[PDB]
Amino acid sequence: MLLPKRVKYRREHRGKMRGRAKGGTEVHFGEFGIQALEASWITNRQIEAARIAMTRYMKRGGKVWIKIFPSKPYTAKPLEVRMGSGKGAPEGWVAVVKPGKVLFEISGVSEEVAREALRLASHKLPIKTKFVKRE
Amino acid sequence: MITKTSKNAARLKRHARVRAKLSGTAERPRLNVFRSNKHIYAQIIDDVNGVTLASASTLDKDLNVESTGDTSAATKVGELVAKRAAEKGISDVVFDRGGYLYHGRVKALADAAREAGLKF
Amino acid sequence: GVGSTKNGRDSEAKRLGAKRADGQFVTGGSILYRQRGTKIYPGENVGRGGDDTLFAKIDGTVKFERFGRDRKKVSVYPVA
Amino acid sequence: NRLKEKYNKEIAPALMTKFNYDSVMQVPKIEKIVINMGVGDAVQNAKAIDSAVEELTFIAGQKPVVTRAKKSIAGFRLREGMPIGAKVTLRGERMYDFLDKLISVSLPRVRDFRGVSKKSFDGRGNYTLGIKEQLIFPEIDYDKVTKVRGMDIVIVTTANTDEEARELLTQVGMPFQK
Amino acid sequence: MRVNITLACTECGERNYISKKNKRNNPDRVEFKKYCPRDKKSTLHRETK
Amino acid sequence: MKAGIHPNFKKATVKCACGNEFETGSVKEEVRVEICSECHPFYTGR
RNA sequence: GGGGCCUUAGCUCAGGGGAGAGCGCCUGCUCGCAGGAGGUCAGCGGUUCGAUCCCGCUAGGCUCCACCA
RNA sequence: UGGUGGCGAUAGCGAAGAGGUCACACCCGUUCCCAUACCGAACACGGAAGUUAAGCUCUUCAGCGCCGAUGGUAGUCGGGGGUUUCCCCCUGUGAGAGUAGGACGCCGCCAA
RNA sequence: GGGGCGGUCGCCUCCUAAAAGGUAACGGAGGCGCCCAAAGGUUCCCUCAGAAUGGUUGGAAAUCAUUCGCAGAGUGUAAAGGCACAAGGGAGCUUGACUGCGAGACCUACAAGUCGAGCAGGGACGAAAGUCGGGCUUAGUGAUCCGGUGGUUCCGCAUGGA
RNA sequence: AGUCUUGGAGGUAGAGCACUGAUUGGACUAGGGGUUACCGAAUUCAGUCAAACUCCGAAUGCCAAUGACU
Ligand SMILES: [K+]
Ligand SMILES: [K+]
Ligand SMILES: [Mg+2]
Ligand SMILES: [Mg+2]
Ligand SMILES: [Mg+2]
Ligand SMILES: [Mg+2]
Ligand SMILES: [Mg+2]
Ligand SMILES: [Mg+2]
Ligand SMILES: [Mg+2]
Ligand SMILES: [Mg+2]
Ligand SMILES: [Zn+2]
Ligand SMILES: [Zn+2]
Repeated sequence: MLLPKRVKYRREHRGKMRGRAKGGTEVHFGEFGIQALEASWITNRQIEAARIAMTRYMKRGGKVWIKIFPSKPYTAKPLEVRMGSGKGAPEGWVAVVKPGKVLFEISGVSEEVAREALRLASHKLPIKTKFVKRE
Repeated sequence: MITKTSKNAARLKRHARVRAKLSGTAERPRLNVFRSNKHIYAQIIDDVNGVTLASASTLDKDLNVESTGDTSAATKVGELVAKRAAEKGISDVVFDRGGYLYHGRVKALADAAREAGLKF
Repeated sequence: GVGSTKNGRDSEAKRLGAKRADGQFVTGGSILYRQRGTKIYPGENVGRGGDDTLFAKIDGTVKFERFGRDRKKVSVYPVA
Repeated sequence: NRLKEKYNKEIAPALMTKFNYDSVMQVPKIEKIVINMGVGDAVQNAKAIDSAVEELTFIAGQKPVVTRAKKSIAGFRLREGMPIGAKVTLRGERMYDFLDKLISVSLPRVRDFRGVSKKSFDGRGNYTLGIKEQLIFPEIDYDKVTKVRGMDIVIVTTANTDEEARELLTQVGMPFQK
Repeated sequence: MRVNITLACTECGERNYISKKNKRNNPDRVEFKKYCPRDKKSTLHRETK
Repeated sequence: MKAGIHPNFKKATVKCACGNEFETGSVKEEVRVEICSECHPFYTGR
């Protein structure tokens, strides 16, 4: 499960997800990849589920680059409390994904295997995606 | 291997520190002093325009001595710069010691300028 | 039941920054810029106070100017 | 000074011929010698500094500066500013006198002296010599010494390479290990 | 700890100045030459007893 | 040289037990040395 | 769940400058003696040249609250 | 050539050469003025035995640093629309990055 | 975000704060209720962290030496803005950590708070120019009433005193 | 007062990685472990990200000035 070794601030603002991805819009490292069509928070739990899904399908037979890192903390208040009395405790970790961001990249397998591996991963994620290739 | 900066480079750093405060107006121009290994020089400078109004040196022909670059030579320049400045119409000045210590040759030029008309 | 926050403090805002415009006439003593440190330097006929306040020494026109590469200065020039 | 005459008359021409220097001003010379004694036991005894200053005064013929700690370091029980050693700089005449004495008198008195290391150059023509015992200097009276102390002698040259500096020091008479 | 002091002009006696000192650092009565407005000159002022 | 902190540097005659005398700068006027560069077993190669 | 107080050797306890008593245990001894063993100073990261000591979190335990409908 | 200013490193760093008689240096003295938490290193005061090696000055270079458009794009004032954590359209405005290119100094004053 | 209980209450710094200023919440982070007789003033001089290479003790880390080195240090202390013609480091002499003030500004409901050239008195340092009314800047504080102490060409209940 | 024109203060949007944090893969290894890529910090090449990061940096808004038109 991915998380930062440490953070400067444990409680950050949620921020906003306007615009397309700043960088990582092309398949850089690998041969194939999966590109976000929609903005979302991707939790570290979703990344791990997506990672294991694609990795298991390939049968140790190819390399995976996770292009997103869940750096941003999110908080939650305890169950059944009123509003106020300070910000909630840190719960988990999210990567902020905007449209265009390549999430995972694969190499060392065929397009047929890569397509199916990345399909299986796509079903673990809360966003619409498309399969992409290096140009 | 020792590597060491020039004495002029260290002096220019000291001279910058002097010039941070001190500067020459048209009323009260800057009596700059450059001394060398062999010679000593003096310029009365107006910094707002950037013009040397008057000047004197050991390279001038009135100063005729073999021992240039000593205290006795500096007194002769300090007299000449001040008397030439009086013709131009310069009374008040600011002494720019030029990064050098106010001592010996540089002091002797200043003292001779004070003796021979100029007011600082 | 609920906990509490350890935060909730702030100091009074100090109203820093420019107090006269470029091109504006100012009387001698007019504060031109309030600041911590020297975000802007004292230019011609401008003093720097004990708390880094820039103020006009003369009556004249305020001019915020570039000072070398990175720095800025403010000057007051006599009207003529 | 004998070494200063030797330098001007024999060594400087020999170096000029050997390294084929364009001008006399390029010829490697000894610029200064710095002697150093790290008195890290001064943390225990302030008077240990006074002794080391006195001993180094006798050796160098010149009052040394007391070196102070530039940083606090818990492992050495040091606080910044604490007196922890002595250092002197010999230049001009006294430098040649000290060097002549070091080579001709002090170095031979080293117990089981094998010569000085050929490898203690810094890549920039400076030579560093560690001495284990101050008793090698004839100016040190044995009875007065409360504790045996070493010192570091740094010979600073104007040479650009270790070869040039090694040649200069060899011609001066520096007893290098075979 | 650090304490308030009053510096009195040793000529005329007038308590012209207040200041502070660390009493551990400066145990004895501090003395400073300061302008006395009565005498109209710099006089030696001393910490009051 | 500051007045009062430097030992008076004199020319000193160093007398070795082997009969070699050499002028060295020293705070002492005479230095007797049991072993010089000319008689040290290291330098004589024997 | 909220405040508060604790967590040092096997056990009980000393304490910004580098962790000690006494007991247990161990040694050899004529049932008291000599000497030894025993420490992530509860866990963590950071303030510091130094942290058992300050600082903020995190377990575990003890104490007190958890009320009006 | 030396001194001394102004101008955003377009002035810098680096590399490779060239040049000194005078001038500027390095340099050679420490007796004195003065000097170093120790040292004539430096700062001073004195000298001119010789050196362009270094500083300095002049040339060549775009390797690094710097300056830098045009176009496009992001964003966005104003006006609209939608499927509204956001997105789109229109008049206007318009980066950063990247790049063409620029640039190995430009303008004084005084003395020799 | 009912009240109780818990927490908080004034001041400083940052973020939220939407590129002037200002801007809320039991929003997110920290400091303060001092310290310094130099850690103040001035004059003169200076340059830092760390690394590489070499060194008897001595080691990764004490002390040298060399080269590299926009600051990767330092700035009494929180943070921000500043600072290497230094505001950082060193040394000499000092007490301007002055008295009377103050054109004019900033801030501001008021009360307060802030900056200030310049003038006079008498000084400190400096050859002079000049700088100095505490500290790189911004916290380190508390109205009135009442009472104490020192000073005083003021008043003093018939007058002189008190 | 509006608008045009002109000048200015300021660090948001965006962007960027020059600093501070976070962070992915390769290259190459101090060094520490099983003579070894056995694993490796820095370094180096590329790549991500930030309310309390900034080598940068708008639109707007703001403060003015000079006329003009209103
Ligand atoms: K409610
Ligand atoms: K001082
Ligand atoms: Mg604030
Ligand atoms: Mg102040
Ligand atoms: Mg309560
Ligand atoms: Mg705004
Ligand atoms: Mg604002
Ligand atoms: Mg009352
Ligand atoms: Mg009466
Ligand atoms: Mg943004
Ligand atoms: Zn008086
Ligand atoms: Zn002999």
